[PDB]
Amino acid sequence: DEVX
Amino acid sequence: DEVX
Amino acid sequence: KIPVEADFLYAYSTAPGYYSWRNSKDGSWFIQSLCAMLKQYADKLEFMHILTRVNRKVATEFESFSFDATFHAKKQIPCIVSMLTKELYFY
Amino acid sequence: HKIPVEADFLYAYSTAPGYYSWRNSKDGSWFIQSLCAMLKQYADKLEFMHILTRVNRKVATEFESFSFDATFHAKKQIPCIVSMLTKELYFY
Amino acid sequence: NSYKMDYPEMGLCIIINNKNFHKSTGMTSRSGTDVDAANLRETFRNLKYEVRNKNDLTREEIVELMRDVSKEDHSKRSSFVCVLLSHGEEGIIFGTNGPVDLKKITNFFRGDRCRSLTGKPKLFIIQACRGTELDCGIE
Amino acid sequence: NSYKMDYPEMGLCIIINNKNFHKSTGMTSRSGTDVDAANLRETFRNLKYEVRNKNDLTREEIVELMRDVSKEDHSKRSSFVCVLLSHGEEGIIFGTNGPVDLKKITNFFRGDRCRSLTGKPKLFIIQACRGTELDCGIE
Repeated sequence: DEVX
Repeated sequence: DEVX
Repeated sequence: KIPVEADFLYAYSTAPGYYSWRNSKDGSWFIQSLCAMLKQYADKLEFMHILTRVNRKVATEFESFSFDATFHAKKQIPCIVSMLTKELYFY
Repeated sequence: HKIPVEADFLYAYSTAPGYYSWRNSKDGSWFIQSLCAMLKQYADKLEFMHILTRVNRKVATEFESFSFDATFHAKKQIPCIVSMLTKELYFY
Repeated sequence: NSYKMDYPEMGLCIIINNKNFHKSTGMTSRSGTDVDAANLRETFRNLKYEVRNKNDLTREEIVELMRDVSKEDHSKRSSFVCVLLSHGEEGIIFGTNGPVDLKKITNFFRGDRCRSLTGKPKLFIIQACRGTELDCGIE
Repeated sequence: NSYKMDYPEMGLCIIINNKNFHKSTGMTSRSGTDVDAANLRETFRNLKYEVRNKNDLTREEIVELMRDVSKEDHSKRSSFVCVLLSHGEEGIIFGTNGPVDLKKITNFFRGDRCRSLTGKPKLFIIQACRGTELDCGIE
């Protein structure tokens, strides 16, 4: 899970 | 007619 | 778990950055239309569809009248902001 | 007989105002995953706002962040439907 | 699926009607807003909401009201409705004596802060400006 | 009432897929966005939209693209769809080389600037951050  |  | 910002609905009278209009005798365009559409459709339509009809009413049936040319012949579109996770019916 | 120049716009945001948006490096972003899934499933049965509402519930209930960074772990996300539409939208 | 709307009560309907503002703010009277507040009152009365009309609240009065409402027990209520009728800015609603952040108001009712409303629809109806841009429209 | 959706065409579907960014932005590669762009392409293809995929567009290219699309003739199209897949901020989308105002992109399609889309639904799907706040959730 990554963030934008 | 007036604005808020 | 669910988000803490979930299940919110913000029914704005106008689009972001824009003026909101009000008639001195009839009341504001948005609240006029909101009550009308609620009165007519709250037992038939889902809330988002009611607000959509509120949108078309404010957008098509209202235009500002002012002696000040700066404030005359202006329009308004409401702004539905839904963080709801289910459909909403008032019945 | 005029309409607002800002009318008939719909902004489907992946996340609430001010918030991070989450993406899985292999599965893709939570929002787009759910949007395509719900569209594929309901585009011939539901109005677009109701589809997006189901997109909201999918992202809200079925996703939780996993991160090695403890600051970013076990976080949630709610999408944000912003409608300036004046009519109902059906894809059929 | 749809929100459970067959709780014992439909919920509160909090109408904050700001018409008159302190001269220190220089803000004008919002003529016609009483027509709004009364029509809202009637509409939501028919929707079986527990309506509470509030008139000319200060920025401090609004905060404490929304806070106290958030600490009520909405356990047997289906939903929550708040209507704001005042002057505004982007993200800002005006009390009679000054500005209030909308976020601060809404944050009282977040899922983790108002446990008795978690999973229930929280509706905020805002009649106020969001800036000073004019929509000139198109044919 | 409902939007008229039986024009000859359903409309355009513009998918802007930004995965790799210039070193000056400090933005990380957005792994997994290709899965999104392909899934969107199939989804809206099946909805009978004229899908156009764009990959790694600069801030200038995005603006010029949206301008060119807005100056197309949408007379026999029912709607318009734009999907933005990139890094973002509140009101901001990132081209591979820097930020773009969302307002600047959307303003091309306003009722008075894009007549062939007037009265037709203009959908903007944005997958990007809107700030740096985290939702810790509630059970």
